[PDB]
Amino acid sequence: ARPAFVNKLWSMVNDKSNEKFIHWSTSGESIVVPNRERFVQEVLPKYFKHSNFASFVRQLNMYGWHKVQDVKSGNNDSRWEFENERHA
Repeated sequence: ARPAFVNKLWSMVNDKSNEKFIHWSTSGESIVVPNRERFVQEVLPKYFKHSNFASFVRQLNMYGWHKVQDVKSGNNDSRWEFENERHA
C-alpha cells in the first residue's frame, strides 16, 4: 500500500533500460539524472502520460526529495541530482 508515484519512481530508477537517463548514484541514496532533456524525452512518457519535468519535481519534493545545489554560480544546467531529507 504505497502511493502510485512512489512505485513509479522506484520502478523507473531500478529498471536497467533507463540507466543512461536516470540511475542511483554510485553506491548511494541520491538519484542522478545526467540530462534533463533526454530524461523527459525517453523515460518520463513511459510512466507518466500527462507530465512534464516541473510536475515530476513537484511530486518528488512531496516525497521529501530535494535538488542537490552544489554548483558554485561561476555537464551544466542539464544535470540534476536529488537527495531525500530523510537520511541516516
